[PDB]
Amino acid sequence: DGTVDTPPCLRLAHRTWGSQNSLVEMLFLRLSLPVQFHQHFRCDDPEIILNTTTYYYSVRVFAGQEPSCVWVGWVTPDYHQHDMNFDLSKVRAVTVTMGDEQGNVHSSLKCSNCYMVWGGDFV
Amino acid sequence: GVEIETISPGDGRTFPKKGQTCVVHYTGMLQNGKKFDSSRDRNKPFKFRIGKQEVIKGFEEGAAQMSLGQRAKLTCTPDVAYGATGHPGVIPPNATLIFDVELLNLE
Amino acid sequence: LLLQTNLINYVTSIRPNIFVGRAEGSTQYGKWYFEVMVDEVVPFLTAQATHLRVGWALTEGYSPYPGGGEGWGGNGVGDDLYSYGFDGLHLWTGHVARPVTSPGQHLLAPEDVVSCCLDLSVPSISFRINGCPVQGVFEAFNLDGLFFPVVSFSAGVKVRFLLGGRHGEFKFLPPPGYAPCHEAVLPRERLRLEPIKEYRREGPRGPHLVGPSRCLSHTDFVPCPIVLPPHLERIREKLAENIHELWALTRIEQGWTYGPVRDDNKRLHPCLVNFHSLPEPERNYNLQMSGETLKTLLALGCHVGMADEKAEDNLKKTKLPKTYMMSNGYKPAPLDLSHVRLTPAQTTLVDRLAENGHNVWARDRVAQGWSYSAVQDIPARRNPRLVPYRLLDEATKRSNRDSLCQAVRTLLGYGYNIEP
Amino acid sequence: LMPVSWSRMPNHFLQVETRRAGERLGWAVQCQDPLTMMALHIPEENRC
Repeated sequence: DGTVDTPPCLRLAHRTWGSQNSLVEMLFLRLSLPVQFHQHFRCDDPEIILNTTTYYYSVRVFAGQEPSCVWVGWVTPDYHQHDMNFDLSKVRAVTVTMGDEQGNVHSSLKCSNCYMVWGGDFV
Repeated sequence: GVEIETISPGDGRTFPKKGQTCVVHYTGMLQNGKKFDSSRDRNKPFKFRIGKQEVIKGFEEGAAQMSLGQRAKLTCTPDVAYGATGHPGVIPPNATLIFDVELLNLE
Repeated sequence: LLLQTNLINYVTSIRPNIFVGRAEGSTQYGKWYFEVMVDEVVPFLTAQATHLRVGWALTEGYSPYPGGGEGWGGNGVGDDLYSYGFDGLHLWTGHVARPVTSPGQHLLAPEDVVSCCLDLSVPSISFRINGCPVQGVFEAFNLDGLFFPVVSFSAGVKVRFLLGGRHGEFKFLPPPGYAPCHEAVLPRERLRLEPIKEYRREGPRGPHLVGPSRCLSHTDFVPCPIVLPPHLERIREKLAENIHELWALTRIEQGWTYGPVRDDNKRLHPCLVNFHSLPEPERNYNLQMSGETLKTLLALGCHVGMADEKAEDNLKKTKLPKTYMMSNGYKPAPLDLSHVRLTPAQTTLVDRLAENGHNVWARDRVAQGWSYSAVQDIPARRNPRLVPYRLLDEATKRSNRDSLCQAVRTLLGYGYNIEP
Repeated sequence: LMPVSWSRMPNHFLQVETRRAGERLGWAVQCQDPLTMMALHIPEENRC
């Protein structure tokens, strides 16, 4: 649990980090309960809090952990990419266009499974 | 009001008039694709009368655009089917009704 | 909050043996097209509607397991990001329906024929139904692996394939630049159909359990392959003269005699007399190509020196036979080396020797923009031998191996020892 | 994320059947009898 200052949180550590056949790989860690948007979009102060529809979470990398190999974000349930040489190039993303029969394009929307950022982009 | 996005029409010459049977072999679907009703499994086609106000009206006036043998994925607004109360225990209020209907015969 | 429960159908998919990918060294073409017609389908055999989709899918990741799956299951083409498909009124990719605006649209009736565009230069896949185009493509996707066409079909559906003039018949004109897919078949494999990632196989003895299959790799189409020793240039003329002494008599038994014109049925060969009795590039066809096969001989670490040069002129050549006399009568004596026989370190090396010279040609050939088919396209510069060596068939692999064996077995018969 | 896990072998597979009908038509494939199975949802992650 967190204090009155720090909000509650949960961490994770590494027991066998030193010698005697340690194990270090890439590991893929996601949460357990999803969020889901509504069926149609729009198209401090207590008044704006009772009407706002946006939420916030955060992680904190640790001093001594290299932030060149961290990636945060969100993922869909349909996600089965398991490897060891992962980069942001290795992200499944497919964009689909749609328009009129005379070449008048209307919209081009992109599918994905994950939504990641490179953690090394800020150091 | 509703809209109708058809799948496969049939004769196209006939349309439901007053004083007629209307035998449908429909299924149902909530808006997330989570179905609740299907008359196809129990092998008994739904046989509702025209204009007698016994079916919900989104099914009723949406059936007016149908022809014989026509199969059409229609939809329904919340205001035309169980607006703020819902069917109690089955569907929540303020929810659309995506359907999948096709007419057998006899308009 | 609770576990819902419903019935659902079974489904499966199949593919033909066509695997078109893209890489840096790409021996293939890059844009393809295929048609599949539908002749028999029942919409309702059960309470759930039948499922029938046609499209393209990646190799290593499109793994439809039949029992259950993702979403609600009955997963086929379009249920993930490893496939893209169409069914009559919807584009399917990533288990989300994308509608169309198609003229005369409906789901696939009998006697309805589909056609699909496939491009790898620009990332683009689109469809054309009954000759009419549809309003959407697929782009920005990854390319880590080959591509194959598929049809994902539920129960009670009979469908037919069109591949090319050898097997199928096209009922619509291909678009400009799109080759018929029947020619992308590799020559070692006869074309067929199969299920994707089988584990149960039926058979005599009450089923069959197979493990994982072995697919062709993504960069498996890419081909891949100094100083001059002093006595090597001294033997560069002596080897190429005896090779030309064997080049004459080998073509003499097949028909080619001394003729300064170039033909096969007329059988006119310019070097059917001797090595010095050839024109200057035709002699250099034996000479100047030997500097390339010697610049790679030290690049493989093969230890060889000017050894046993005593009996090179003492142990004589083969006998000029009566049938070895050509139509001009010329018959040089090739220096046969039957006294030196096969050793397994050299026999394993001469496979790695003879593959390397052909394989380095395949890059330099396809550097000009050559592409692959199963038949010959001369004005399209397509050759049925535009693959790396282990991807070839063993008959053609036998052809360019013994041609280099006599270039080495006579030299190893000259005492120039082969070390691995 | 673990890489592998167990599952059940379904007791009946659907009857697929391929052939090649001449050098004009090409290859064909058909099936006739349907097979079905019950399903769960686990609605918070949407995998049956």
